[PDB]
Amino acid sequence: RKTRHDPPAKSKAGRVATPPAVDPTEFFVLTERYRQYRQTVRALRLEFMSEVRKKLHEARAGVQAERKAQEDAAEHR
Amino acid sequence: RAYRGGHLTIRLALGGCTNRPFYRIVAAHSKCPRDGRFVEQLGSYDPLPNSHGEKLVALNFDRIRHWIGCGAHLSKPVEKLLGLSGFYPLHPMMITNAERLRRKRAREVLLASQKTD
Amino acid sequence: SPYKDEPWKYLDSEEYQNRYGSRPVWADYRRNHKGGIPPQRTRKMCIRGNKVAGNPCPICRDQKLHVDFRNVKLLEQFVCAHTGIIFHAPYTGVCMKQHKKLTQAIQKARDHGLLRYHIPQVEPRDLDFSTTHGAVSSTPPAPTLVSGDPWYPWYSWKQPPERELSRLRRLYQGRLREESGPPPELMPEV
Amino acid sequence: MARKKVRPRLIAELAR
Amino acid sequence: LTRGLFLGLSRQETHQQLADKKSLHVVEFREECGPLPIVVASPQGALRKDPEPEDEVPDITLDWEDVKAAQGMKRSVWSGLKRAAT
Amino acid sequence: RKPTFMDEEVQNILIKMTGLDLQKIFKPALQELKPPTYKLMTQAQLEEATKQAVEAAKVRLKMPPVLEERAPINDVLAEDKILEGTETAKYVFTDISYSIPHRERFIVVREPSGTLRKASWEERDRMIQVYFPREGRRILTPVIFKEENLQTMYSQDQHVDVLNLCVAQFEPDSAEYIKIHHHTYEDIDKCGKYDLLRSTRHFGGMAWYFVNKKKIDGLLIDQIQRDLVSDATSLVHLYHILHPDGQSAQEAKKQGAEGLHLIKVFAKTEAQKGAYIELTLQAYQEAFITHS
Amino acid sequence: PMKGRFPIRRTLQYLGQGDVVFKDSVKVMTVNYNTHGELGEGARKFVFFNIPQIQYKNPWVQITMFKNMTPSPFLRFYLDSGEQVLVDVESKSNKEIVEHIRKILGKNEETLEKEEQEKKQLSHPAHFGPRKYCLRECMCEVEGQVPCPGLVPLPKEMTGKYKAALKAT
RNA sequence: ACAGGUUUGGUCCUGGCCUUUCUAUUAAUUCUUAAUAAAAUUACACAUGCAAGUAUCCGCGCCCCGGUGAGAAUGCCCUC
Ligand code: FES
Ligand SMILES: [K+]
Ligand SMILES: [Mg+2]
Ligand SMILES: [Mg+2]
Ligand SMILES: [Mg+2]
Ligand SMILES: [Mg+2]
Ligand SMILES: [Mg+2]
Ligand SMILES: [Mg+2]
Ligand SMILES: [Mg+2]
Ligand SMILES: [Mg+2]
Ligand SMILES: [Mg+2]
Ligand SMILES: [Mg+2]
Ligand SMILES: [Mg+2]
Ligand SMILES: [Zn+2]
Repeated sequence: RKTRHDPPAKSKAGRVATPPAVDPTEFFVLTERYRQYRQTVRALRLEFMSEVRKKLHEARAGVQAERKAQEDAAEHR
Repeated sequence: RAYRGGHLTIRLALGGCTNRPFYRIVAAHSKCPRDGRFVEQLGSYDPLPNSHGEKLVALNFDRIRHWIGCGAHLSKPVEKLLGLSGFYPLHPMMITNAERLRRKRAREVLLASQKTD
Repeated sequence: SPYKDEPWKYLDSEEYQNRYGSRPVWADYRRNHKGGIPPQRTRKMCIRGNKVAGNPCPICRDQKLHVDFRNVKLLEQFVCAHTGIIFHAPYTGVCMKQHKKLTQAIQKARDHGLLRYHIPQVEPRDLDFSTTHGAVSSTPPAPTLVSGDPWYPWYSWKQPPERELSRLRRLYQGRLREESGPPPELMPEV
Repeated sequence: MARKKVRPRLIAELAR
Repeated sequence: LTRGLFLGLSRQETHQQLADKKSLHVVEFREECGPLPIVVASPQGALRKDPEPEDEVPDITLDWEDVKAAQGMKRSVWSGLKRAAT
Repeated sequence: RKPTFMDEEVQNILIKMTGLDLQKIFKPALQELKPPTYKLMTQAQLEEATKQAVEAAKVRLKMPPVLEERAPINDVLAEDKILEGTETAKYVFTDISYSIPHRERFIVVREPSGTLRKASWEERDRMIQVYFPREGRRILTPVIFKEENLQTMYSQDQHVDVLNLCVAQFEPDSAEYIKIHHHTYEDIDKCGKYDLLRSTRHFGGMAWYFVNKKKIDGLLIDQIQRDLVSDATSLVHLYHILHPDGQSAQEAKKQGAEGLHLIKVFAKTEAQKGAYIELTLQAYQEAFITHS
Repeated sequence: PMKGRFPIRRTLQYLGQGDVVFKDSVKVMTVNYNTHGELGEGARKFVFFNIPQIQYKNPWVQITMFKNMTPSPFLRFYLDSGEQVLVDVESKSNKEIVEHIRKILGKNEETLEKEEQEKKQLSHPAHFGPRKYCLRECMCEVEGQVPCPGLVPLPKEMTGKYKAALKAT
């Protein structure tokens, strides 16, 4: 792949882009599906985010963690 | 390797020999190569049907939602693969391709019948 | 040779007893090599076309012997009685092509029960045999499943309002493409 | 990471 | 080599002789037979009721070649070669 | 309160029913042989070594669990008619995780018709093996379990190996496991090869099968001919527990006898062919008196 | 090994059969013993036999020897929180010291077995890759799946060379 | 290493070289077809074409992938 400092090609120096044709009925329906699809995934993403917080919090200062900490301390004494 | 930036992504890593593809569901940094170093391997995806006519897919569901929970992006094919399993809703592009197939097939049926008559 | 009907007939025949006797076939065969250490790989094949290549291997020197899964006495001579492992090619001296035939035949024979081999005792796969969990038991149907409605409202095709279509045509004027109606419900077969 | 043969490069800082 | 081999083999000690000079049973633990204590020889005559003194660290002379092979350090290109029949 | 295979009463009866033969249970197998290890032991230490083998034998004699036929799985999680002809094959998704037991894993198949349905037992077990392999399990059904191949092993009195192969390959509650075990139990009954599975851990399975099929005539004759009487009456005692509402069990409450007369109770009450049982028991009695 | 008084103690098995695992809080172990007197028999034999076993299982724990500085042999342990554990041995034998140490600061049997149990899940059997880290290397090593084209050649209908020819024709 | 050849008129001992085994490159002689893997003189000088665009302007990306083993006893593991 090219780098930042190399010069570009000569033949493909005039064109910029050529967007394809747009179907009016199809595009609007597809846009509607994406808007609902992104919203649904975002809620799932936030739901998974809260699950990670719950799992991490229980591993740090969970009830079983205090039981383990007190048991070893009591055994050591 | 030390990269400037990049985002954690779950993608498919190609494998196997020629004419026999085999994708591994893996989670790696976006700026690393396709077959480069990865964090954790999740599952596998066999693209070719076996003697039973089945395309086996493996998913590490509890670990998959762990990486998504911490902010891991998903590529186009993994979302379609997860959409089929039912872990995620059907991708909008999956449905549109289905609808396009029906219309093309309907045109093919009509075109053949018109020539027949 | 008139022995394809029953390959094991030759083993029970008097001709085999007269020549080889109690000892295995490969007992009297010695392989000529370059020195003290024999090469780790024997001849690939000694029956090339219609020409016998020098001193034949124990199997390719008498064509009446057939390598099949039916006969076990012949295949037993190539399997250790105590260790229960298949002898490698240098141990016997057979050519590599027949060695591959022996391995496949022995493996096939063990799959048909014609030859004995070790079967270790295996514990049951699962610790608790419970079918109560919902992974194996049927789950209650979804409210959208019994009704027949799609799982999500946007899965189906809905006709957009005409006002939105006019807006899109104005925005994408010049590069507009022909529109289409609702997709067919069922696709016929060609 | 470091070694005992580190050379104090200065041109890189000068260019920056 | 010939004299050394016969001298060593003629000096071999059997299980029965070992049992007689120790007045204790000798038990063979076959690896493929599991923990089954197979008895191969019994001391004829009086049987000693005193068990052998158990030493925590035995004092035996080991050969460096035997230990090297046991630990998996002999990687020669001649030890594991496939040879002809016996 | 119907009797079950895991009850202590049936287990204790079957533990002493199969006996304990150290020579047969510890048989030198066809594996990579290694040189033996020798050590010196006294008379007291020999008994300690012997009892350790007995404890190991008991653990090695853990009878495999026996259950009934599992119910088929027919569940549809969702239906999608938009994907009727999008793909030709069917996708199988397996949840893999070292912490989740295999009985709780989700195996879901996407049929080409667009229906999200759970995987059947036949394919669920195959998928588990592929991603969680273990020794002795073939992904596809081996040819050895065909009817033609079983007769070849049965002609070679390979009944013990067939049972050990079946438990390793198939799931104990599966349909194939049941029919193979029943076929093996039926064949040994016809040929009277009960001596093969004396010290085998699979002896509990055939004894339980016989006590539920009311076929004890063949087994009782062999035990008497082996001069094993103290355990023979236990099998009759097991029959009464499994079938209390019967004429034979009623006679035991009526007569209230003990010893060999318990067999005589069953011989003249529910035994299909009691002539052989009574004559053999008579043959045992006269022989035992002569020996004593 | 030929040289040495007890060559058996310099093999991998002897170094690996000693089961004394210190807790994560133990850093320094100091052992003082005398080279004369019958009372120091337990201490000297402990140094001569068990110390290599202890160090092998605790590579990160410093072990230092001091001879003929204190008339009464003893062991001193330094914890991470600055706590000092003093163990007095004047008549205890070789075996007694190891059992005494294993209880005051050694790890429990349940802790060791659960530690390695959690380590097993790292090498998950369901993964694919190199033999050193995963069991299988490719999906073709699974019975039923399409085999590798190197071993069994693939049918012509599936070869990409045939697929491209018909598309261009 | 299961070892073998070779000192001497001759034996024993000590002690080198070499044979027998496997992998890679080049060359010689020879050569029918298919599949898969791999493709390697040179950190020497380079003709020509191509390898970074996308996008309603802003912006984002532009040795990241890829390439090489020159340099440095560089390093491996590990703490932060
Ligand atoms: S190694 Fe699996 S396809 Fe070749
Ligand atoms: K020499
Ligand atoms: Mg460049
Ligand atoms: Mg490739
Ligand atoms: Mg750093
Ligand atoms: Mg000389
Ligand atoms: Mg000379
Ligand atoms: Mg060349
Ligand atoms: Mg080619
Ligand atoms: Mg590179
Ligand atoms: Mg170079
Ligand atoms: Mg260099
Ligand atoms: Mg330098
Ligand atoms: Zn041949």
